[PDB]
Amino acid sequence: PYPDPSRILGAGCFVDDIVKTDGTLMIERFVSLAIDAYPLTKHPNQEYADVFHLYLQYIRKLHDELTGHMLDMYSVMLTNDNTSRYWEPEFYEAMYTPHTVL
Amino acid sequence: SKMSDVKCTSVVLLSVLQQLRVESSSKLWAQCVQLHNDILLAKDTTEAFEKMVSLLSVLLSMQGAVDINKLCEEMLDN
Amino acid sequence: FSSLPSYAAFATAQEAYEQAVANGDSEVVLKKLKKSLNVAKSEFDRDAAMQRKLEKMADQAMTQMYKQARSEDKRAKVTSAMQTMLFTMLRKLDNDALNNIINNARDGCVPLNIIPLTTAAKLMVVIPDYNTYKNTCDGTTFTYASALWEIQQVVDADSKIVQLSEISMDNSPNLAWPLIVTALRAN
Amino acid sequence: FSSLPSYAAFATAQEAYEQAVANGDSEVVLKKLKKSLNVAKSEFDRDAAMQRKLEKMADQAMTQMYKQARSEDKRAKVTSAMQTMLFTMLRKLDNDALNNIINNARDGCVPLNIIPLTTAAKLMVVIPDYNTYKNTCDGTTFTYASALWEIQQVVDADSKIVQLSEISMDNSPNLAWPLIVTALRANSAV
Amino acid sequence: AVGACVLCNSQTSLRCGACIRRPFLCCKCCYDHVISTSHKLVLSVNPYVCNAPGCDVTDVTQLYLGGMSYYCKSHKPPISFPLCANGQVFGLYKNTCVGSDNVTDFNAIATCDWTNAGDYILANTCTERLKLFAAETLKATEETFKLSYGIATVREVLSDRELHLSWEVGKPRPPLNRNYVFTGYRVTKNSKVQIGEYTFEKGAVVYRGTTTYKLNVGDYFVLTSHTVMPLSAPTLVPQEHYVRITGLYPTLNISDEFSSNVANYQKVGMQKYSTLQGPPGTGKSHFAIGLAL
RNA sequence: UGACUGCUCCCUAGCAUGCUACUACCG
RNA sequence: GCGGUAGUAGCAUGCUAGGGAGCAG
Ligand SMILES: [Zn+2]
Ligand SMILES: [Zn+2]
Ligand SMILES: [Zn+2]
Repeated sequence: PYPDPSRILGAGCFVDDIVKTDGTLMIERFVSLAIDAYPLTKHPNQEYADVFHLYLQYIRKLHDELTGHMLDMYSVMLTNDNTSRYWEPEFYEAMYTPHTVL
Repeated sequence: SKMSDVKCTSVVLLSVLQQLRVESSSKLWAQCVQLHNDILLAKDTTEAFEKMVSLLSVLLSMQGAVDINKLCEEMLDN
Repeated sequence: FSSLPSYAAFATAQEAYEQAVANGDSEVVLKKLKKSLNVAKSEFDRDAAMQRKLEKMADQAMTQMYKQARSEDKRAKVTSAMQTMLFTMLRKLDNDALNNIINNARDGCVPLNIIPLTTAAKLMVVIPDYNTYKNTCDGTTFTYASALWEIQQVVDADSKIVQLSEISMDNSPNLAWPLIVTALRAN
Repeated sequence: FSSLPSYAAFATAQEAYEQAVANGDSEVVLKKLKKSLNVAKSEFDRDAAMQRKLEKMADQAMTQMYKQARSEDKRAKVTSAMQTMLFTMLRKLDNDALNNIINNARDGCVPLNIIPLTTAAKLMVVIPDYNTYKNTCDGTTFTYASALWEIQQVVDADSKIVQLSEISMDNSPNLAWPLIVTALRANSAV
Repeated sequence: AVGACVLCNSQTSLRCGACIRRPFLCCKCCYDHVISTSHKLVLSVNPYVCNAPGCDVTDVTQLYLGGMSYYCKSHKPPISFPLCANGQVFGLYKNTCVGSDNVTDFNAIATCDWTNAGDYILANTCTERLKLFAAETLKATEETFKLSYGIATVREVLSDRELHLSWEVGKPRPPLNRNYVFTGYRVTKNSKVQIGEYTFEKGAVVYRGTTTYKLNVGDYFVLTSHTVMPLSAPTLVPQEHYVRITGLYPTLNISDEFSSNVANYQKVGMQKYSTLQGPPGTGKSHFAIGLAL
């Protein structure tokens, strides 16, 4: 199954609450939204896969922003251990393959 | 790209108008809500612009409200 | 993790046992050395992971507190943030009617009601100086919001009607200036 | 964790055994040292584990009983609030008209929809527009539900006072129209 | 939340739990605030206290940072590291901190009852911002020791300017003149009601009328005070004399009725700040108008 | 002012089971 | 010489409890 791309983009761009117009505070919203939008990469039309790719790039940008933006004024140093899984397609491809985890 | 921009601007304008306690006047709030809901359903980009002018006139015709000149000198609106 | 006494003890035991074994020796010495070595090795190996878990947990806690503080800060500047954002997008739109009315309001000529769209209905503005009247009103027609309007009434701060012929360069500065023009939208 | 009952015996045995070892005696004393210290640590093990289990059990019990007490306090206060609300709303029943219509019933039961219709003292009317207004509450006194009511106040959607002299056909488009009219029962209840 | 400790030049989220203005002290700065005196309680974005239900620990020196929370000593899940350790207190800006050489600024002047002359002595032996902290703490102590006296009230009324007055329960009374304006409020059953401004000096209680009043039963008069907010701008501006009379709108005529005005006019021409020491009759009557013209 | 269900992702705490490892006791 | 037992550490698996978020009718 795949949803309407307009619904996913509208969920991305229009939020209730003000604290959700700062992606670094909630990165787990976009992970779920990209989980919902994965099967759009097999569609013959080309923008449909571009939605999923755009979500992955935005997730990576948000993570980089958080790490640098926190290392700068403070002095806390962040690590990128098992975090890169969220901007590669293999984490999302496993949710539509019959093997039932968690 | 010239239509989604005006829809986003209309959403922001309605939020700004709501922040200024406009819904304490039923007629003005009803007119503003009607205009905002009509802009988002538009299909061509001329009716949306005239409705945008009408909606912005509501914010401009409030003397105290905001400072047009300071908000125009902050490397913002010309 | 090379800043704990356990590491020092384990390193000294490792060096001593390694030197003794490389020199070559019997079985009892090896057994005693390993029985005195393994306890120190376990002592080191426990803290080697406990310290890592403590450090990562502290980092996560500082992250969470920074996020909470930033959200609390952000939810307290919404009015100014929204106004600045709105005027930035209004710049980026780049429309002639919007620019016209924004400049007019910035110089002092603001409306008094909602701008109508029909070929009818009344519009009222305030003109505070003679220069704005010179720019906008020329003749008997009115140009506002990239449109054309027809003047039908002029009212002063004293609410007395002023005819159009009266307003002139030197003939004006004896009047209550915040005039109120009421016009209708020309076809 | 340092003054356990077996701690004294364990520490004294360890000290004596290590003093014997430092004395440089034969291997038999070393074997006795090893056996005694092994059994001493073995017996200290359960004495150090069971106590730690028991303390956590006791702490969990304390937490559960505290939360039970808090729940009971909240129940008491909600009971008081409900009682107060009921006894406060009791005091407006108009116990003469209600009694007059209850006694007329053949067994004491009456529909609930006719109690406000025959015993209420105040009436509220919401009017969409002027055409509906001039057909329902025109003038200063009107009739509804086989009773006579007289107007007492008129407000608008913004809750501001409106005088009947300006509710006209010409002045209609200048009002927040969801008007609310308040009246009193004339000759009967208020 | 995020304020500023400036002596150590350290942004902070911490503050002393039991102190004058909830003052802001950085990690090491809060540390030597809590070891040089007794202030064993701090406040952060969230307050430090054991989070198990029913537990109670005011102290911070023995709390631990557990599973995204804080736990304690008497009730101890100790899978953590201590909050107070290694010359610092856990919080943000735990790395970008400097410390204080003068350890006893707060420990000296924020630890007394804010009434000795030593407070003002040290306040004058301060910096601009340190003396700002001083002045704000003087206003705070003024209000916090004014809110420790009674509230006058008229319960049965007499003829105006000669009434009766009972006061409060056990509290003392402040000085007597019109220094303290008795501007309170009236209570009908639960709310506050228009009262006016009054002043009690002579007592049979003779009042002075800042306004004409019709006093009713119970009317209460007392100064109800808020707290002065922190200020964001310096008091005095640093002394920098002007290059020229650039940027001025000069005049042609010269004041003559005032015989000491022209040189001082030129001074204002190139003086940035101007204070003098004078009784009545020192230009306060006419020199202001002289500059105005 | 915020209903009833269903599914999924993330973080922490506890319990149970299994794997490996280090000492010690017993035969 | 092999096994059993008692603690200790790391790792994995499934449930329960708490919190944050996403979609659908
Ligand atoms: Zn303090
Ligand atoms: Zn400091
Ligand atoms: Zn506790």
